[PDB]
Amino acid sequence: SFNQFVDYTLQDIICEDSTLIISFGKIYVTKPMVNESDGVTHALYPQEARLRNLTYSSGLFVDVKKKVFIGRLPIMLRSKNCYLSEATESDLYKLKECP
Amino acid sequence: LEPGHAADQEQAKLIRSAIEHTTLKSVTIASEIYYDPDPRSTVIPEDEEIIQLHF
Amino acid sequence: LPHFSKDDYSPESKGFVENSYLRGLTPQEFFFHAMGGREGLIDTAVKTAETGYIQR
Amino acid sequence: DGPTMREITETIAEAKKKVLDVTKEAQANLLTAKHGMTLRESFEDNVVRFLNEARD
Amino acid sequence: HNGAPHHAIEEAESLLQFHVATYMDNDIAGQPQALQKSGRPVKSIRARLKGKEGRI
Amino acid sequence: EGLVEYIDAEEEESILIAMQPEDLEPVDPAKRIRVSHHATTFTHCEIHPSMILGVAASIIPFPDHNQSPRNTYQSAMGKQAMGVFLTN
Amino acid sequence: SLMSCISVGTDPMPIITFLSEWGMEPLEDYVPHQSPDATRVFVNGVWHGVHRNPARLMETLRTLRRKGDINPEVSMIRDIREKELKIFTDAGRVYRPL
Amino acid sequence: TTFRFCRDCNNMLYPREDKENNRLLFECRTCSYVEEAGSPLVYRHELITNIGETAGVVQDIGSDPTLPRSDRECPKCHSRENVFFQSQQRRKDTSMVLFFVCLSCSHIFTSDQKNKRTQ
Amino acid sequence: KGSRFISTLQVKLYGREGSSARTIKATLPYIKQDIPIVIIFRALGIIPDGEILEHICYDVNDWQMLEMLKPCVEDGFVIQDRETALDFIGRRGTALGIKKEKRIQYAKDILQKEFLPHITQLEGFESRKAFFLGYMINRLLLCALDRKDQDDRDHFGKKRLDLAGPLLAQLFKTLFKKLTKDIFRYMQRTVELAINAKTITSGLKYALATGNWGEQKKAMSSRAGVSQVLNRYTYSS
Amino acid sequence: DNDEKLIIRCRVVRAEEDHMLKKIENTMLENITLRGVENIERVVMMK
Amino acid sequence: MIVPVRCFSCGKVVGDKWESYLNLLQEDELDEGTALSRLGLKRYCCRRMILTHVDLIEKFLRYNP
Ligand SMILES: [Zn+2]
Ligand SMILES: [Zn+2]
Ligand SMILES: [Zn+2]
Repeated sequence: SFNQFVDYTLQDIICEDSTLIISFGKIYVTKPMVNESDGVTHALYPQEARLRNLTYSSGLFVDVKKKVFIGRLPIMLRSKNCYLSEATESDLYKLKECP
Repeated sequence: LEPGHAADQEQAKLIRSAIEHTTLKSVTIASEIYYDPDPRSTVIPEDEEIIQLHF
Repeated sequence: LPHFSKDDYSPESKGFVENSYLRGLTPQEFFFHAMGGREGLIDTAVKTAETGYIQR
Repeated sequence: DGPTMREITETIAEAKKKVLDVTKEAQANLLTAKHGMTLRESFEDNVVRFLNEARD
Repeated sequence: HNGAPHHAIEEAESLLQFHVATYMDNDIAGQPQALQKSGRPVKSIRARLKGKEGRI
Repeated sequence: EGLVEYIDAEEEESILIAMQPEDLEPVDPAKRIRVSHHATTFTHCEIHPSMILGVAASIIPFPDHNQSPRNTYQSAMGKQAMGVFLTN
Repeated sequence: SLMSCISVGTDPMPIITFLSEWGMEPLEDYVPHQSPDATRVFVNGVWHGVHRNPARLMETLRTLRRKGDINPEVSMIRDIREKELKIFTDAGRVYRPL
Repeated sequence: TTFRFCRDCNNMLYPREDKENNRLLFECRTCSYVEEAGSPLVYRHELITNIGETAGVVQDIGSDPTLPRSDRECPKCHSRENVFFQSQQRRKDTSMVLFFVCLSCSHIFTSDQKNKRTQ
Repeated sequence: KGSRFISTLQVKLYGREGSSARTIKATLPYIKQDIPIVIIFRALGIIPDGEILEHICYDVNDWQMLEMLKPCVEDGFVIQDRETALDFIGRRGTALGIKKEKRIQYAKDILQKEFLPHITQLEGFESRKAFFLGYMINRLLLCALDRKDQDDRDHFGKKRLDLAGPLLAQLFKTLFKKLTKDIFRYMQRTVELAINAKTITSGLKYALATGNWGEQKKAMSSRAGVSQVLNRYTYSS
Repeated sequence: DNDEKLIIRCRVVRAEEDHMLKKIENTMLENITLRGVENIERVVMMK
Repeated sequence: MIVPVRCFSCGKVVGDKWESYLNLLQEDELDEGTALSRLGLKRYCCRRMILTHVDLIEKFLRYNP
């Protein structure tokens, strides 16, 4: 459900109200990341999210014409847009995530 | 029922008939508007005995 | 249930458990058992609320 | 014991045969509806009574 | 005290009656409920006496 | 290859299902009995009737032998049982 | 239950084009007084049309769903009494395999 | 009750007396159209209706997987195979008659024995 | 797919069993009174009456539907033209409108874009809508005559389940519309960049954090209990 | 009663009768009691 | 986590024989009953105490730290 949402329904929501009288064509979902004060953004993993209370979200970038960061979508775990999806057992275990 | 007649059944069924509410909606198959123009002759070819017995 | 053809008024189709808890329930019987069971449970869950209000 | 289970199955089967006969009579509508009850509810009351009697 | 248009004073009187009303009772029939700054209904004295959670 | 098909509640309306993958298509007194197959027109069959049960209810040994309210109380209490919730 | 899943949802447009191409006439041309019997074909609840051979149509749709041309998500129900053939592709529908 | 619409106006036809002919003429008053009543009936209600119980019969009803088969003898072709169903109409009062569609001839016959019905 | 528009439409058979005045009517969005069905068909375009009764009762031999429809066509004769029917939806619209302007257009919009949006939003054709209203009336009539199942509200074929996909879809729809309004207001203020991304971020974060599934915190009708803390007491839980 | 099929033929005594005739039939059907007492839906004889 | 040190019921030491049980199961390819009996558990309390163990220590151990 979340996968089909992030793949198709997000694009559909953007495209229904692209136009305005400034038009939005395409939306990119990046991998989860953290924008930390007085620092540089880095990849954020679920274990670090839980341990530092960080919301586990990824920025949504939309192109605009006459890329802007419209916001952050929290990512359901083991979805198609997380680090643990393309993870084997030892990958999870190195990442401190139980299979 | 009445004391001296409680053991009876004729009175019991009689009073069942006398108290049981009866409405035409239960008993009529079909109450319908028909056209019969004349009194002496009826359009329905089978109905005639109704007016023969009247006559 | 989907497993009985329509117009099936037999006891097996209409909730009659044929056999005991020692002996076990066929899955239709177990589902009808569950339906009766949560009928009972919901009935107590509402009767307690009613009876509490009446008592008060 | 085995004889008791055998005879229990016999009573349940007899009740089922009785319910089937009642059903067939209803399907051929030779059954008069009970006073104060329609034919559907009459058939259902007969069936539930016979199943309860069998279980008892 | 200042100029009295008699319609803006009517509006302010309506507002102050509404405010006293929601202050003393938040269950008016066919009128919007007073909302607090946070958007939830504001807790009136009727409400503080009203229900099971109420005072009585 | 069309060996398994998905049926929802609405499509369940117009299909006759077989219970046992082999028994209804074509006795020891304590052995399991079944309503005879007077229908030769089955369209689907259960993979296994046990799968009607959910996650908490399928932990139970012999739910059919249980009473159904006890199966419900177990399904509530197993969530509260103590164990290893995760290996991390 | 254990073997129970929810439809993500699919676009019905392939099913409408197929229904058009396989003989489901449009709804404008439906003329009930000439046509006393004809299945009403619905897709996602929209009465898209009518069809004069529900058996052949339903067999075709079934075979396509098994072979995988049509998504196994979509559910198709032929009600012979009401003479309807309803197709549902929308999300949120609960289904189990068999 | 039979009912018919005014020609090339397509609107229902009210009844009106013709005492001069002492006859029933359906007249459309939207357009000055009049026609003799085909049947004396002008209305129908059927407080109990004997129709619709067999509604849903089609040519391929016998091939419905969902119905229950039966082994009853068809009166005409003496074919054993049928599909049987209850009255499609429902009432608390309606009896539990079974209607048998013969797959061979698609003919409806009843489980009752006192009264024979062709449909 | 979008706009989250639940155009509820009711169709009621006013009267009671054994009453003579058995009048079928129907509701429209933003209309205050149940328009008679014959007037709705007039508005949609079926000026003729036999066409209406054919769109309702498919089997002409089955007189019972026409018999129960007789009061409807009797009392709906007060309109006999499409423009008049749209205009009657206009008189009940009551949007300070004139016989031609702002009122027939309101009725046209109501009967086109708001009456059964799922059938078709397009301008081209409205015979679909008439046929579907006829089907719906037929189903109501059959239930009135006890010839068909009254739908059980508890049947899973008729129920659906919004999972994480549809629910987040709803939230993102409202949050994005709020963002579009904000940027539009900013562009207007630019009479002679600058997008509040926290509008989409923090709102969605709240809606997941508290379970209040609402477009904004201010709405108390958010239907709480959507998102809950994952109960990791045990694996089965 | 001896006739295999029994009917009632009812007539209005001596214009515009057809319009109110349906209301007359309506009242003469529901609001007419042949025997009994009003509200007495069903009555059963037990021992 | 690890095999219990002692049988809960009788108190027989069963932590001695976990790896012997695994070896008899894997190397010798003996069924569960034969492996337990050859390990010398006669009481079904001890027998379930070894038979029902889950070696969760392995899963917990072979994380990083
Ligand atoms: Zn005309
Ligand atoms: Zn035959
Ligand atoms: Zn021990």
